Amino acid sequence: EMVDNLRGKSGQGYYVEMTVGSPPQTLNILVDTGSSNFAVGAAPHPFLHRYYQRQLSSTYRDLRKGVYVPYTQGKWEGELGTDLVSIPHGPQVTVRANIAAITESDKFFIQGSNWEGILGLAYAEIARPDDSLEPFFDSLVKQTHVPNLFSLQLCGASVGGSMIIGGIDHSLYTGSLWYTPIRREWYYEVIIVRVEINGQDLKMDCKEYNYDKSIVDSGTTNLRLPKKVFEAAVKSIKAASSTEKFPDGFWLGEQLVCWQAGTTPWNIFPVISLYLMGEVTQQSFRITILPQQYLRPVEDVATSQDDCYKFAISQSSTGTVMGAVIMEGFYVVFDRARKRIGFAVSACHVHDEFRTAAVEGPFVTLDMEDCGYN
Ligand SMILES: CCc1cn2c3c(cc(C(=O)N[C@@H](Cc4ccccc4)[C@H](O)CNCc4cccc(C(F)(F)F)c4)cc13)N(C)S(=O)(=O)CC2
Repeated sequence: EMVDNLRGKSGQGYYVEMTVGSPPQTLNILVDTGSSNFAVGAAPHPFLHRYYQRQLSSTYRDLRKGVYVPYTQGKWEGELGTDLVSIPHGPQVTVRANIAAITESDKFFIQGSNWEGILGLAYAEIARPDDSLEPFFDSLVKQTHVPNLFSLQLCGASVGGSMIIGGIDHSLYTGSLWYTPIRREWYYEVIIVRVEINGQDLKMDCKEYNYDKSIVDSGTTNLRLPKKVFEAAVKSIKAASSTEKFPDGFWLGEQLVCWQAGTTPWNIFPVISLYLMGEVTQQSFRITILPQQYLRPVEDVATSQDDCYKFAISQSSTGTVMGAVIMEGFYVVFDRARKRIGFAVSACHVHDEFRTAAVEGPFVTLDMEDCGYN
């Protein structure tokens, strides 16, 4: 019943069906582990197929307080209230939850996207206007018997996946689940201890990988890297792929790269390995990212004599973001109860006949350094 409860469009997030209000109003809601506010369109907008109509809900309560949330991409403002909320293809429960009713927005809603709101699944510490605004998942756990854990299987124009609330579905992964500690409960903050491209260590002090934090963020498309790390990674991927020369704009995500249909030279692009801090001192495991993940297909019938891609690795001034292109093809367990994130190869894993995405360990390092930036 919870399997295949996510849909989406490539590059535009993954969403789950929800209802708000009494009687229930059905909305599609983007699943975002990178923020902590539940917010829904609540006024007409050119890109909204539908919106929350507070006047039609008998259970709506105005909190008489406005709220503004600026993401990396897009921003919105709205009015806080509470109302009853369900998830038709999740646990059969009804929870009263905080809801920001979006009345104004800028570059938030996406033309043709199919979602009308966002579900911030991270912790209260980053909720706006402040941490007293209890996030949705906290309310769900407090009000029901749902275990304090959820798991995401994001699959690679239309895409799909599963959000399993309150548990782990073993049919969605193979091999072992490897856990990395949640360093601080605000974002889902983790620690990267090593980065390799084409098996070659980037050779930086490991704190650079976590400047100034590293997070797991289903609401962000790309792998985003601190400038120093980004520049080193791009240099190494360029070197690996030097049999072909792409315009500088491709590497900056400003331009597509296109090949005749069916002829994408996957083999010239390297595998990227991200080593995550283990649960035991100086131990780690790695997740390996194939080019089928970090070259994001851009669907466009106009260009359809070709396969065209955007480089889905980009620069960040706010730390590492392991976004959707990293999560796709892994089964990712947000084990809040035990303050850890689990990774396993998912049933929808990425692979060709030569290489496959992997989650593998353990690895040991002799270096005693804490890789946390703070
Ligand atoms: C999913 C649309 C999309 C496409 N991109 C990008 C993008 C960043 C976001 C992003 O900011 N995602 C938000 C949620 C979201 C926003 C707009 C549309 C859909 C989803 C995440 O919440 C960001 N998580 C970290 C963060 C940053 C600032 C403030 C907050 C907080 F906590 F909400 F205040 C969280 C979405 C997106 N990048 C700039 S990018 O490098 O991945 C390339 C393109």
